Amino acid sequence: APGASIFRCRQCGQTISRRDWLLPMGGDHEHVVFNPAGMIFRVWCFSLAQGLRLIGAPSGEFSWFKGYDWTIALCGQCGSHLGWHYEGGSQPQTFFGLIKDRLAEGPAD
Ligand SMILES: O=C1CC[C@H](N2C(=O)c3ccccc3C2=O)C(=O)N1
Ligand SMILES: [Zn+2]
Repeated sequence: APGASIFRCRQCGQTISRRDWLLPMGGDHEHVVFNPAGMIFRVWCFSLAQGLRLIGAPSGEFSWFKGYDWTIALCGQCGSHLGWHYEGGSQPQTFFGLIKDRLAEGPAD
């Protein structure tokens, strides 16, 4: 009965990812970053995620991960901004960077 298994959207409970899918990018699954608006994010990298809606076309502007282009990832259920999907890079080609404090962690479904 693990209690730290699944990540859900904090606002609505949509299933988003899993602890098993944490991805250590450059040696750490956690990356502390800031955007041009000065917002600090504690980003957890995941190999896979679900329940999101990726919005727009990819952009390389201000990417926190060298070689990757990003798209905003919203909760597909409630529209909460949960992070970004990264693509266009290498090893892996793609991954998700999700904002840790916008997820709730809990037992499996
Ligand atoms: O890797 C990334 C993801 C996108 C993120 N980003 C933002 O969070 C943001 C907010 C407002 C204007 C422009 C941006 C932007 O590039 C960012 O700065 N780097
Ligand atoms: Zn949600």
